[PDB]
Amino acid sequence: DSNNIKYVREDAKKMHKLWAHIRMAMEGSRAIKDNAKEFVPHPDNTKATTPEGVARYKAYIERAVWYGASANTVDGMLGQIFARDPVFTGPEDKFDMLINDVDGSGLSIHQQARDSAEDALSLGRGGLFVDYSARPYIKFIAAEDILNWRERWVNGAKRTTLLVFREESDADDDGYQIYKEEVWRELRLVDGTYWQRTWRENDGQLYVDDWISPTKADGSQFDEIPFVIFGSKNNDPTIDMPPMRDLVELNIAHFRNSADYEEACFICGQPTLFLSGLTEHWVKNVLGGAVVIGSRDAVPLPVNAKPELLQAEGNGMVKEAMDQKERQMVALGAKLIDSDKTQRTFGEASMEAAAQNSVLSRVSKNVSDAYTKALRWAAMFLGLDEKIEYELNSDFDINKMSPEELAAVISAWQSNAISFTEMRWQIKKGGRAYLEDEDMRNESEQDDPL
Amino acid sequence: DSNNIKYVREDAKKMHKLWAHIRMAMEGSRAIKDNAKEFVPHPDNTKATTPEGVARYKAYIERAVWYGASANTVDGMLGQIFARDPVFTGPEDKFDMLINDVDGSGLSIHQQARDSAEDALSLGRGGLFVDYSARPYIKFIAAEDILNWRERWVNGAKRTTLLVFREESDADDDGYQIYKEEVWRELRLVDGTYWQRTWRENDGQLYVDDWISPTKADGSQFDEIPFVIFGSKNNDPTIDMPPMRDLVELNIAHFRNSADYEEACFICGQPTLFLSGLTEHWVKNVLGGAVVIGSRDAVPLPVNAKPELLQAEGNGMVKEAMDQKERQMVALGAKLIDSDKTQRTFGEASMEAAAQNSVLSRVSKNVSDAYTKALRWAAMFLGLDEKIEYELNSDFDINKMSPEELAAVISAWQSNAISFTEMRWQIKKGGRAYLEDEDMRNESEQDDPL
Amino acid sequence: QVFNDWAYKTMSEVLDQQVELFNGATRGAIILRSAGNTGDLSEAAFWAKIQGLVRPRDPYSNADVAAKDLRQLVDNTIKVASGTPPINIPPSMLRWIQKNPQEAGAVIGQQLAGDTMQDMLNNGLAAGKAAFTAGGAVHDISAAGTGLMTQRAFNAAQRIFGDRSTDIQVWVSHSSPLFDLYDNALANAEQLYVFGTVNVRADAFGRPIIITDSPALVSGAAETLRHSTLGLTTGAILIEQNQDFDSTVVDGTGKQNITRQYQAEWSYNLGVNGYAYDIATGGKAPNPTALATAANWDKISTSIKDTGGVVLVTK
Amino acid sequence: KIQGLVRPRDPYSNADVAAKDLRQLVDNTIKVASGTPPINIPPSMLRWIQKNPQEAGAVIGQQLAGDTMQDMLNNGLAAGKAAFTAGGAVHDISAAGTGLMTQRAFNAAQRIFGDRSTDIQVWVSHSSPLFDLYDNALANAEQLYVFGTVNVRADAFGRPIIITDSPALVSGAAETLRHSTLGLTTGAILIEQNQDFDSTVVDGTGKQNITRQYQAEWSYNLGVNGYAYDIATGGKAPNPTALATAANWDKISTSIKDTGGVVLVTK
Repeated sequence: DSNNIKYVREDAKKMHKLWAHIRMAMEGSRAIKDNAKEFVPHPDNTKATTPEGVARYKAYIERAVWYGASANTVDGMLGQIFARDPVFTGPEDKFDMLINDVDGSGLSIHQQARDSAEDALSLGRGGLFVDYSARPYIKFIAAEDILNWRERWVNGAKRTTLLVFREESDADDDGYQIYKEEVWRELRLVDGTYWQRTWRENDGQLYVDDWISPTKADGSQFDEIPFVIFGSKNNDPTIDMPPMRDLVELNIAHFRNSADYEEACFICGQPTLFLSGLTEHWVKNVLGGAVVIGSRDAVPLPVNAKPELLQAEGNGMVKEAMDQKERQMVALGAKLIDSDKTQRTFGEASMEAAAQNSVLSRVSKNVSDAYTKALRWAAMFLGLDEKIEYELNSDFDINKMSPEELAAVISAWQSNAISFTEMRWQIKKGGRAYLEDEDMRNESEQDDPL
Repeated sequence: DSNNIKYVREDAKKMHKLWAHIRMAMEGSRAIKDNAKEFVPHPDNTKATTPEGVARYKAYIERAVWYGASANTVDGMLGQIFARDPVFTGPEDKFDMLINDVDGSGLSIHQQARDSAEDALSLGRGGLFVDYSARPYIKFIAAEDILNWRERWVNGAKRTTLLVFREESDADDDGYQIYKEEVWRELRLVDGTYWQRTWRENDGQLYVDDWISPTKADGSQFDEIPFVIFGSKNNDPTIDMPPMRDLVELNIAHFRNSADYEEACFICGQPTLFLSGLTEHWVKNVLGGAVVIGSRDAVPLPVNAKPELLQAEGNGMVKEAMDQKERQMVALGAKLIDSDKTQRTFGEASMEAAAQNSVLSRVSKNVSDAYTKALRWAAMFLGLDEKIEYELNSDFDINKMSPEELAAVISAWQSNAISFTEMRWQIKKGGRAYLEDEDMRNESEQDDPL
Repeated sequence: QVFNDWAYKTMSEVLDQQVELFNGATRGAIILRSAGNTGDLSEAAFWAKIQGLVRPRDPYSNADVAAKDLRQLVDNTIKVASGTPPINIPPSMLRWIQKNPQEAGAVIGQQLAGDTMQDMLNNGLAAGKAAFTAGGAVHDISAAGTGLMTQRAFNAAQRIFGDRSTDIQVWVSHSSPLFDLYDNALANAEQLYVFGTVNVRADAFGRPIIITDSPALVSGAAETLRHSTLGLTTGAILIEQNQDFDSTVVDGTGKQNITRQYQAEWSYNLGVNGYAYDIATGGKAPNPTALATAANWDKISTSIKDTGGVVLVTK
Repeated sequence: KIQGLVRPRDPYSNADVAAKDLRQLVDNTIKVASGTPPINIPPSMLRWIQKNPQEAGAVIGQQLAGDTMQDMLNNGLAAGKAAFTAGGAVHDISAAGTGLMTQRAFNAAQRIFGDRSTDIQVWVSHSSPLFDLYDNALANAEQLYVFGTVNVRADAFGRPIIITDSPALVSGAAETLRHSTLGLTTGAILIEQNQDFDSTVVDGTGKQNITRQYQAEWSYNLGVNGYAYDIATGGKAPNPTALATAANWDKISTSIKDTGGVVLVTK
């Protein structure tokens, strides 16, 4: 802490635990079963100290089952948002390099947008730092990497005068060993001028650089820091709670309930004889410490002997507790699991579609705004056209377009009602065309076969 | 002199507790379990004072599950209200600076509108402040930040004379410690004129600045204090009752019932052998404190001995209490959960849609009026056009427009019965168009490719 | 990648000594480069300065002819091995008041980063002090007046370093000498201070004073309490890691508990400008006492001015 | 905090080394509850003068706000002083020669916290120490000041000196008057308002006039960074004297430098 560049804000310390728990939930069952002591407490602390108790706890966690509805939920929401491709408005040839390789790795801007959507859906936070190397690069900053920021009113206007984000990298030596070189970037804004100083670590080092001011095409430095922090709630420096906390908590509860249920299933799921009313004379003389239970041979027992096959029955209260946990997960969720038993009225869901897709639309719009602002900042680096738009798919419930839908969009385009590009965007959205509108135009200009 | 700039009204002090608890309920499981001390009374105060009692209480709370349907409620309501994008009517290029960065921090007016709508839906309060820097800035005053107001009649009219709100910020030093320094704004109206002071607080003192009279571009100062307070009921200084009260109380009751039910699951959920009619001598002979209970191995019992598994049976009365409370939470109208088993016959949903959407429409109208007023005041500051409007999405249950719906809208535009901008508006609401109508006209004016 | 990140409650006391004393913070006087190397040594050879390269001559008399030869010196860089004691991670027992004990791995990791930083800094400082003592570049101020002077003590050290005193640009010191300097600055017997300039961290020559509470700069108690501040040249002390951090977690289930044990190893090279480690007199893997022991460091550069550093001792 | 984390290692030798454990520590935050004695505000005594009865409530409200601010400030300062005395972070000038405020005393208090002495941000003191400092500066025996810069509130190395006539810092009488100037880092004194503010107005009958009583009661949490309150030695709801006594707190942080706060007894 103190005045070090790596000082982490107190609210980041607020949210680190929840971020780590959500990361465990997304990762799968390996992290959960490795960090089970966080979630599932030992059924007995006195035995938890005892070696037999800790062995019992190891077997107790091993037999448990992790339902894993959280990762499936986030993946489903991602697939709903990222159906087909986002639409980029503006000159494509002037922004072609930004589209194809956003940060010099051959990584398309669409895949980085997908990563942004994933982190905004899971953790509800992220970052898009655009910097100048000549070519602008739009970096991606994880939620736990933004570790400091400030908010000040200057001339009665909200402005961020500081933003510190940690950064990691791989060192190039002659050998093949893998290191982890940590870099700190400090973005400051003094007297309405954007400043940027880089802090480097080598074994815990601080390579301090000069204060430099990146300049636009015409110069004039910058009015605001080229950094945007996006979240589920809004694009604010203030911390936005993740949209996945309730589902993760429900999965944790389901996991501990399943641990108890699996312990019961293993211990008492096997039927047992419980041969009541036996004298040990009988056991030694005829039973001989062994019972043949198959249909071929019959076991004789003395008078007043009541053999009763005993095992726990179904529809247990733990099992139905787990069932209501699953039901609460499905009800308190969006597109997470499918139930083939259940039937739903068509058309009835059209009214609830607005509320069901609430976080989907919120995240799509927030990421679209963040990427639009970053693209505009890169344009100011390159002095390109300012009015550029990056629009993600806000049209959820994507499905193949019906013949009537295609006929309707064609009829609408035949009148001055839908722009031809909009109609082609529709018909690619419905999966009835894949060529670019330009190529289709140049091919269909020539005369028909006949 | 009074020097009580920080004084808070008695009724605001009364509402602080409810506001804080609503914030906690929206926050998630972590906040509730951190303060389950209030919501969950200890089953025994005599044990609650004792140390093993507090250990049992901690183990009791940790197994509880916060259902958290209030957050899902508010999320669904906001998603229905803020679907697509609220429409701004007026000269856009004069007002582009306001629409782009509403408070000079890069956030579009739509995101601040979403934040205000969420604050109105959640705890039924908010505040929009417009001040002069040259550029006007539309502040967003948090519900707890408005800490004083006053209502006095002059010339037989409702006029607000005093209004004090807190403005938060972070101190700008070269170091990395984050202070949290507050400035208090005293908005006062004397003889129909708007005045303003700011109170600052540093180094053990309380600053006072000179009275100023902010003026329009045309001068003539002001007649109304440029501050609007909105809520669920209406735009009044008096507090509007928060809409989440019922859901919050039902969720707290569900949480404590879930605590009780989970304690029952842990303790009495697992079956036990419960060997009756058993002597110590037999146990020490053959049982020896260890009973193998696999299907492979059978164990005997003495004469007139009875084994009986005992576990809590399902459909318990506590479970049915939780079930009725969940059904109540659904019944109060919140779009908090969905149900895959339920099937509704269409033609009746629209019968009561206007009643289910009551608070949504109320909040839409209130926020639209508040932002309209703020935009008018900003225009007065700039001396630009006054006939500007800002309206939110007032038609919920949005969905993809049907081919028949598209054809009907198009035919409506063919006749001089619906405007072209209206047709474009509806087609965009139906998700059947994305680009701006001016770009449409520019493209479609050119001749058909043929 | 960490299983659990550190929360507000998990404010494990990180450290009590400033350990950001590398390169820019110390103007390059103590560097912390990273370069892996094999063996227990890394020596380099450079040509020595010929003593009688230029000689008086008598052209009139042939007389005899002298013979001269050129030698080679050997720089050295010892490798210091460190490690972590086996750490008993609690076996899910510290739970009544703590939220959870499984975050022991994360707390160990963070405290271990801090403590390896402090350990490297302490070993570098102790080795530097021992080497400078071996080189005869120690100034003692314990019998003159109170024990510390305002700037007249620094001038003695630059006097010792000589005509090339300009290249010393950094002073590292304990906090007690700094507070004594403030006390004598706030009490100006010679009226060369004004209230606006009584908080200067320089030494009236442009050399800043960097403050750390490393135990290598303080020893004894009461009347035997001596604070050792040592002035460094550019790149005087070299600390190079070998980027070979190791770790393991073993569950010794038999010994009355699973007993999660945490181990760690790491080694770094340490070398003082102008000096060499006497491995024959010392050891292959020296301990902090072996590093801090004089006569384990041998001066290589012929001129004291080439050897980088000077130690000032005050009570 | 683990004391021994780095150990001199020998790769060429196999030998046993003793293990170490993980400790834990608990912070504390006592809850203090305050209130107001019943206040007679009969409507008759205000209508006789022809005044609005709510004026009495407004007067009580403004005075109550002022006195609540004062009470929390005073209790926080007293608890801070007691905790710093308990933790051993005390420097006395009363014994050393003449006990008056001087920059030397500020430097001596700065001597505590070792290398981390910058974290101290402000000095909170009674008015008398500041005026004694002024009197010292006016006759500058050591030529440190000129008439232009003789008055410096932010005196010690740029740290502000913040003045309040809190009875907690006074703790003295007549000749044996011992003013206490205590320096604070960020977050030194923690005071949370439990927002449980009850304010009832009860009115009665049976007398010649309608009687009214004002009754207000609230609570607020109080704590000091790096220190814990002792319930076994203290009380359930401590009065200010219970807080003000040393040995009722105890330091929990391993190093003083983490426990923000240095108190300086000035006579």
